[PDB]
Amino acid sequence: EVQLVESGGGLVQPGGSLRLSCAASGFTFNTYNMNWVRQAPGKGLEWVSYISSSSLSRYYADSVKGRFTISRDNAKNSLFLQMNSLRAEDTAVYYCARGAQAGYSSFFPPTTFWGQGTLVTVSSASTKGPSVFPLAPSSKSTSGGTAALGCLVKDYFPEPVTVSWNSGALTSGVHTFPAVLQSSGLYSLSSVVTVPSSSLGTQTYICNVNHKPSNTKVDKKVEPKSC
Amino acid sequence: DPGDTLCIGYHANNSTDTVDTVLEKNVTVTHSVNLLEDKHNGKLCKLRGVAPLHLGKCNIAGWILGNPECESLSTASSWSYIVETPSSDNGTCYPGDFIDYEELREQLSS
Amino acid sequence: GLFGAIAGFIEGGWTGMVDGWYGYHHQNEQGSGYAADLKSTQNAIDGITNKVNSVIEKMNTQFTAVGKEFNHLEKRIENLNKKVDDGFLDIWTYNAELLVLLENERTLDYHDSNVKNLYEKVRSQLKNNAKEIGNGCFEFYHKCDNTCMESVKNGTYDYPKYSEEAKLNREEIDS
Amino acid sequence: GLFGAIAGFIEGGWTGMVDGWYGYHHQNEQGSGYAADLKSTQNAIDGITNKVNSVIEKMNTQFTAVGKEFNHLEKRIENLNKKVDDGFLDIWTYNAELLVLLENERTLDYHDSNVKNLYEKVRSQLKNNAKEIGNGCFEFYHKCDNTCMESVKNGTYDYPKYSEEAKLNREEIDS
Amino acid sequence: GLFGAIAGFIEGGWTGMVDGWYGYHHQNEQGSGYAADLKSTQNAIDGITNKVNSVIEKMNTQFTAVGKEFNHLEKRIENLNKKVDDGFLDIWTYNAELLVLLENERTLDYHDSNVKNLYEKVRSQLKNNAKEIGNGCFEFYHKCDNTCMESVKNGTYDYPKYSEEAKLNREEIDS
Amino acid sequence: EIVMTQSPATLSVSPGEGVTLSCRASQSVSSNLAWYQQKPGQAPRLLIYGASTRATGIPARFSGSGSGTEFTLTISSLQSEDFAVYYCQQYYNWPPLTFGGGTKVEIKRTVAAPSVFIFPPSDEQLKSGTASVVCLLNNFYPREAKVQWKVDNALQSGNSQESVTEQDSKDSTYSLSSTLTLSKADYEKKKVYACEVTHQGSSPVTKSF
Amino acid sequence: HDCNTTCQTPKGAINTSLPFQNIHPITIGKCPKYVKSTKLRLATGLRNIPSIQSI
Ligand SMILES: *[C@@H]1O[C@H](CO)[C@@H](O)[C@H](O)[C@H]1NC(C)=O
Ligand SMILES: *[C@@H]1O[C@H](CO)[C@@H](O)[C@H](O)[C@H]1NC(C)=O
Ligand SMILES: *[C@@H]1O[C@H](CO)[C@@H](O)[C@H](O)[C@H]1NC(C)=O
Ligand SMILES: *[C@@H]1O[C@H](CO)[C@@H](O)[C@H](O)[C@H]1NC(C)=O
Repeated sequence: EVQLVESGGGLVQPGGSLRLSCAASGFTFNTYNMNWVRQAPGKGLEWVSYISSSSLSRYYADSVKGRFTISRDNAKNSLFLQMNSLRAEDTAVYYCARGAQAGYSSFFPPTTFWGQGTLVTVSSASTKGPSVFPLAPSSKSTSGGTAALGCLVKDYFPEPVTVSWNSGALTSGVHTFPAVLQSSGLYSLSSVVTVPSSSLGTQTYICNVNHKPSNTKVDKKVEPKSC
Repeated sequence: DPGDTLCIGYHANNSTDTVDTVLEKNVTVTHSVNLLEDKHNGKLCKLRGVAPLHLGKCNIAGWILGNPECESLSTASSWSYIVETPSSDNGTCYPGDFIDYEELREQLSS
Repeated sequence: GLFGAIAGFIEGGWTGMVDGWYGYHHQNEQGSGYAADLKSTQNAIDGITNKVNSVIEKMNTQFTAVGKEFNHLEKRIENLNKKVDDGFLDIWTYNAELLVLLENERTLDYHDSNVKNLYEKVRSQLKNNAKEIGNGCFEFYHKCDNTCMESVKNGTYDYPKYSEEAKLNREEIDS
Repeated sequence: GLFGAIAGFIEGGWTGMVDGWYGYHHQNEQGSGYAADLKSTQNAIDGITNKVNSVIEKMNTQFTAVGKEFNHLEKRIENLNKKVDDGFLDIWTYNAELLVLLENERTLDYHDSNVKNLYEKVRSQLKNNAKEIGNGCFEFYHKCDNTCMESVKNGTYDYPKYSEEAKLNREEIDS
Repeated sequence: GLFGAIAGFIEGGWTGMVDGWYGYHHQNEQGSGYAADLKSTQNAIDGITNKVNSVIEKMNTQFTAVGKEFNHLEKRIENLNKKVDDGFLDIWTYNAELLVLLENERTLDYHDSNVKNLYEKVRSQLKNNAKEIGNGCFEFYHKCDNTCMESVKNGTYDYPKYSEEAKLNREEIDS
Repeated sequence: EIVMTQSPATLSVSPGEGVTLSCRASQSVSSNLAWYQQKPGQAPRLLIYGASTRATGIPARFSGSGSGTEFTLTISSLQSEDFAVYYCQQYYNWPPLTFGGGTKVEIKRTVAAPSVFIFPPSDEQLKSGTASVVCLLNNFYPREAKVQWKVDNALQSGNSQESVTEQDSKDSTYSLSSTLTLSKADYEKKKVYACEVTHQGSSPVTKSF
Repeated sequence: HDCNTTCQTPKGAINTSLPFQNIHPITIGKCPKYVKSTKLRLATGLRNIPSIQSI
């Protein structure tokens, strides 16, 4: 099977440099043209760069010309993308894609098989663990209808975080929202769950936030209010 | 600094026309023409801009002798050819031989 | 085929080339596109049109009524007439079937020759300045803008104008 | 011939190649031998079989008794019948003789084209890695074992896999 | 044409070559002149002579008086006789017209092939020792006197005899 | 460049019927057009190329046709694994290689009203200098909804970043969360808090002040 | 019927410049040659190869 796994993505400050690489397997890499395609969070697909089998032909999008350099090591089945003078708008998932064979261009589309991708984040913010703030259930709901209690995960960097409840026992009705980029350059999301309101008092709920880059692991108890 | 690509190729289309070659049968080609006429208009038309003589229920013998069943036929001064029908049987009503009949049909054909 | 180009070292045709039978495909910084070589295509159209017209117009007949009528005692000449009609039928059917078979092979060969000759003309122009990457394609050792492309497709390519730039890139890449 | 390969730049045929019409001869440390290129040979067999069947099957006749009998006062129609029989004879004899002459030339040309195209396919694969020593032969700039030979005869030759080894040997030998 | 040489990459013919159909033009310190390649020209003369004789000699007829006479009551057989005469006329006119058209194309192609093969033989002999300057011409990287010219026109060119002198001149001029 | 237009961006259909996606070209791209399918968290996958040819492994319910400037991608019987984003792409004139905006195909179901749950700025968040108010919306269809924060009576044309989850696998419903971020010095300086919703199902006016 | 033709056939006239027809062997006029063929199609274009195999 055709396989493309890319690596080298991570966090870089603006104006910094990063070198993505792509490992190709399952086909004759030295005969195929290759492409890089990127996708900003929540946006569409933007083609970045093209390189021919022989490396003689290299093409770039207007917004990366002069800053990105594409290269290829056919002996090592590897594709590379040098990124320099990185701006914030360069934050995206960078996909490695396989095009047509040398001489067969425009017989097959230039992005026929795609890799999983690698995430590149360009910001001045630093790796920071999250602040876990409870969302206490309202004390004026109904006696039979359900109620929702959740955990607020705020001011962490970079993506991503993972949330659960009661060590993974509670799964139904959970709604972990996608994170948002605050104007401070930090991330924040909410993680709610809905439960019967008559179970408040005889059952306790504890979320389990686990931020990987910051090596953070904190559990918080969301109890009802007082007064 | 090293550059771009130029390629040489040839036309293709959505044609399903097939031709036969000496080496291979049913070869799909982008354009073809048909040398065999297989469609007719289903009518008896005028040759050399001249209508034929239609005898109807009579044959040439009945027409040229004046059989009573052919008296209604119009007398045209010229015709390009003669048409009979397979069922056309009104000919020599009194039995006998029409001597050199096929030759006479030839002389009266046009 | 007979000349090795169509369905040969050039595996497939181009649906995206609509203005001619043979042509080029280019790609550079300014984009990519297809264009027919008008000179060779127009020659082929002239030759094929002449070939069709010759096969048709050389058949010129006279006014003739095939049919004959014979009475019941003229059976031998009736069979003689049938023999004549059948003999012409067999001759014309056999010759027509074979002419189409042989001319179709030559027509497909003729198109194959034109594609082959078109490739060879370009290769003789480009020489060291481009690399033969297969499938009827050249990859230049120097950037070739739209104007440079037009020189190749028009047969007015200036080899010495780019020879030194191509030489440096060719010599490094091969080191 | 018409394509310059058979009795051309390849002077003679191989009696030691019994499994096909066109093929290869190799020699390395492990020995030497002959092998037919099955792909091209099978195409030629398909084409030639079709060519033979077309020439034969397009002749379809009806039941017919040629002969006629005429009495001593029917001499003119007897001569007319003779004229018809002789006219068909001359047409069929002339067309049959010429069809065989023309198709034999095309068949020999067709075989010549196939040998020519087979050589050109190999040459386009090997490029710098081998030297053209004449008579339709390549002498490699790198040792080519039985597996390497199979890649060439199968059209799956890996040029970059040997390109640097061939380059060093090519550059020294030419120094 | 079909092989790209006559009216192709060799644009025009030579009025100053009177001793054959295909040949060479040379120029060195000792002068210049034209000479026909006798081997290829004599093969073409043999082939074309055979082609002409085949088209003519395969038509062998018998003694025959075409004409017939019929009285005024024999009109049907008179028209039958006319049908036979007209049918042979149409068959012979059509076949003769097309045979000439098709054989003329093949003859011009045949001459084109010979010129193409002659060029390729020389190119395979000269290899690195000469430069292809276009229009079917080679410009040597070493002085080639009348004796050296005779070796090329006779197919007895000694590549290694001049290979090192050509190599030095080729390597400097390309530096 | 050659610009690719994919209108509309969102199509809501039931599961099991025929959908048709559209893509047009600023100028003719002949047949050098391709179609791709992307699911959240996954790479794009090729479906159609040559504007009509289907890729290896692609089910026969996917088909495409078109030439020149106008193209379509049709799915005859929409299964559950076919709800995703679909992009077209031209490779007739490139570089630049241009894709197109993409079309989201969404599961259509019954109009579901939201259940509005408002949460207080927690006391332990009131020990760091900031406080955030959470306005949770639960299991609503369609997506089109409006959320505002009415503190005492503020319009609040700023603040309140919202976030939407993907359609749930069971009920094909949505969830939204506006988060009201304010500092201590400006939080305790008001004490009557309320959110606002303007969704269908709760169509008449609202469910929170 | 009221129509003009140069070649007449017992099952209807034919309007053609082609050299061959398979309508009927018994004709009157300036006519194509009758043949038993059902298809006489002459290639003018190239072999049509719109797509190639996935490689
Ligand atoms: C004309 O033909 C009919 C039958 O078709 C026959 O009964 C009738 O007697 C004929 N009349 C003549 C020959 O006058
Ligand atoms: C193309 O080549 C012809 C050769 O005769 C020349 O006259 C013409 O000027 C060329 N085209 C351009 C645009 O220069
Ligand atoms: C020979 O080439 C064919 C090309 O389709 C390939 O599939 C096959 O595996 C090759 N043979 C071997 C022994 O690898
Ligand atoms: C020309 O070549 C032939 C090849 O058989 C050779 O015998 C002959 O001696 C050569 N001519 C001269 C003058 O050496």
